[PDB]
Amino acid sequence: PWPASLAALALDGKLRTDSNATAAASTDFGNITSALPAAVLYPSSTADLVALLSAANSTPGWPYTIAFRGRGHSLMGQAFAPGGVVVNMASLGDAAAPPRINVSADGRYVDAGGEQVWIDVLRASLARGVAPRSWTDYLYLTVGGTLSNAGISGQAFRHGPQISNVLEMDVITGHGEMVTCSKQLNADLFDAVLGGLGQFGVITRARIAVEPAPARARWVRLVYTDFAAFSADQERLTAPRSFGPMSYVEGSVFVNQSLATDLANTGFFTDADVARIVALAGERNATTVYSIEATLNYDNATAAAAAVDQELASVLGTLSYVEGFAFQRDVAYAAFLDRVHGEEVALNKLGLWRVPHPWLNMFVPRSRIADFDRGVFKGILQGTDIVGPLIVYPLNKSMWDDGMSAATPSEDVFYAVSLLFSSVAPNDLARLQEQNRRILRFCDLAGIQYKTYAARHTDRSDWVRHFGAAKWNRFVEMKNKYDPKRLLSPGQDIFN
Ligand SMILES: *Cc1cc2c(cc1C)nc1c(=O)[nH]c(=O)nc-1n2C[C@H](O)[C@H](O)[C@H](O)COP(=O)(O)OP(=O)(O)OC[C@H]1O[C@@H](n2cnc3c(N)ncnc32)[C@H](O)[C@@H]1O
Ligand SMILES: *[C@@H]1O[C@H](CO)[C@@H](O[C@@H]2O[C@H](CO)[C@@H](O)[C@H](O)[C@H]2NC(C)=O)[C@H](O)[C@H]1NC(C)=O
Ligand SMILES: *[C@@H]1O[C@H](CO)[C@@H](O[C@@H]2O[C@H](CO)[C@@H](O)[C@H](O)[C@H]2NC(C)=O)[C@H](O)[C@H]1NC(C)=O
Ligand SMILES: *[C@@H]1O[C@H](CO)[C@@H](O[C@H]2O[C@H](CO)[C@@H](O)[C@H](O)[C@H]2NC(C)=O)[C@H](O)[C@H]1NC(C)=O
Ligand SMILES: O=C(NCc1ccccc1)Nc1ccnc(Cl)c1
Ligand SMILES: *[C@@H]1O[C@H](CO)[C@@H](O)[C@H](O)[C@H]1NC(C)=O
Ligand SMILES: *[C@@H]1O[C@H](CO)[C@@H](O)[C@H](O)[C@H]1NC(C)=O
Repeated sequence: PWPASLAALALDGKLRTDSNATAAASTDFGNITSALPAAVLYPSSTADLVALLSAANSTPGWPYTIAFRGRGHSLMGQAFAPGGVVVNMASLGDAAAPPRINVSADGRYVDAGGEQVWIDVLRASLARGVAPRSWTDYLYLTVGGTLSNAGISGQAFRHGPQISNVLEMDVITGHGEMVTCSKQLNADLFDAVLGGLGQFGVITRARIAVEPAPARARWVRLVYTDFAAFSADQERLTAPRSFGPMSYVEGSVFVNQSLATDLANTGFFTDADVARIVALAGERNATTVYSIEATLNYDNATAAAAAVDQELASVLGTLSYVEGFAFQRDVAYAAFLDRVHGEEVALNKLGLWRVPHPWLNMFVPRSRIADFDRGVFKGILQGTDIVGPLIVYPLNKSMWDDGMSAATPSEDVFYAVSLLFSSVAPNDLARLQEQNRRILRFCDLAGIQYKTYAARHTDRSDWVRHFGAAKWNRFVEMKNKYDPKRLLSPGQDIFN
């Protein structure tokens, strides 16, 4: 027997089973794994979400797991619902009204539907002279999707990840109950969902903190051949003083074998800059080159430009990058934030976007980053042609709420390490997948206590180690409270 509200979804054509629908919801950005769902739900309102979830909760024996597809940027099927129901979240935003993104009247925050993509949140915020303070490097991800992970970029060191910049949320638990939560109301759900990997319920609305939107960003890259100086400077730039003037701090690693190509692919360096850096590398006989990428946000004020030069000159004076290897660009704030979009378009038309992405994303404690550099950047990755950026930058644990579901290393400072390998060559995927296992194995043997990010584990012991025994028990307690039937986001392979 089908509940009335559930059948209604079928009648209205919102609950589809056609091969076209199931196929679209069976693959993701990873392009590595696939799983066809039994049906796809195209909700037009959050009421449709309650119907499905309420049905599953009241219907004994309900065999359909449910996933919430944001934009499917998951790497290993975390958004799939094998033989179940995949909710096409984007459908919640088809209606030209009511709006799915509303900047508060006081301009202190912006309400965004969970299905909304950050690029749109940005545009709707800029319209009101404000903007979220913590981003992701790529803006075509959903609010609910990044919040179910953490949401990190070069601003997280001072504003924390996106999950640390949410005032409250509307969540529909695995029981089918609509619940508004925050640090004051239903905090137990609020904390569980943030970094919760879609295990406790679906986020239909997230209240995102905003700050006055800067007009431009002074964009700089500093080059190093010495990892010690590179990491020391990234830490100096992101160390609590209150923080330094930098609005964003990230870093890149360039292996010597493909130095010129990767430097050119940054879209930042000119061929003249590339030549200088390649020469520098040879002079120092470096097998790896490092680049700090940082920005200084600022407004159109008449003195802004001059003030920026002085602030930047001052900050750079505290650093140790190779003399004369500071490279500057100055762009509109939005242009910087959406800087990766241009890369996607190019790669896609070139047929290099819709390919396997055996990406390795992890958090490495500061005390072992130098060891990671030696074993990975100067070790495992040496002797290979790298297509895709190798991103490395420090984060401050103080800006992360351990009470939430997201797991992080125990040290005060840890690095986000993102090796965005693209299986561009024919069937080069197997090598890359093996390489990532080798990197993780290297870390396990060196005793490096890392945390993976946006990655799913297929073994319970791994998820327990990921969260930590105590934090795991907490995760289970919340799972038993918000999704006892273990139906939500089975693709994470935590309870499925
Ligand atoms: C493809 C990609 C991803 C990416 C990135 C660049 C690219 C090209 N750059 C990132 C960055 O700089 N920083 C960062 O923190 N993440 C970055 N990502 C990774 C991205 O955060 C994850 O892919 C994330 O999953 C969000 O992507 P998306 O919005 O597309 O979500 P999904 O893949 O479809 O789903 C992820 C899991 O979350 C659950 N889910 C999704 N929406 C909801 C809601 N609204 N409520 C509760 N759960 C939700 C799914 O069920 C799934 O388990
Ligand atoms: C954005 O603000 C609008 C107010 O204009 C909200 O619209 C209301 O939404 C509820 C439920 O979603 C409806 O019952 C009302 O009829 C809507 N009123 C209007 C004016 O259309 C909308 O919910 C808000 N969305 C966000 C971002 O939370
Ligand atoms: C960095 O990689 C370059 C290759 O791009 C190495 O240079 C090559 O060295 C071999 C051995 O002498 C020559 O046969 C090639 O012609 C060189 N490539 C060119 C044309 O530049 C370089 O040795 C590597 N540096 C380090 C420290 O590993
Ligand atoms: C330039 O850098 C390379 C790589 O770091 C140095 O390493 C080479 O010499 C080492 C000493 O015998 C060998 O153990 C390495 O295998 C060899 N590099 C490889 C893998 O070919 C090299 O000594 C440096 N140049 C010098 C001598 O200053
Ligand atoms: O994709 C990222 N940057 C995309 C990018 C940045 C700069 C140049 C080119 C691509 N970063 C990132 C971080 C954490 N998790 C994931 Cl899955 C990805
Ligand atoms: C990977 O992408 C290609 C090209 O779109 C597609 O043909 C293939 O089915 C995808 N495989 C997976 C596992 O998604
Ligand atoms: C910054 O200046 C540019 C050009 O003068 C203008 O288009 C933009 O709207 C300004 N930013 C603000 C305050 O919106």
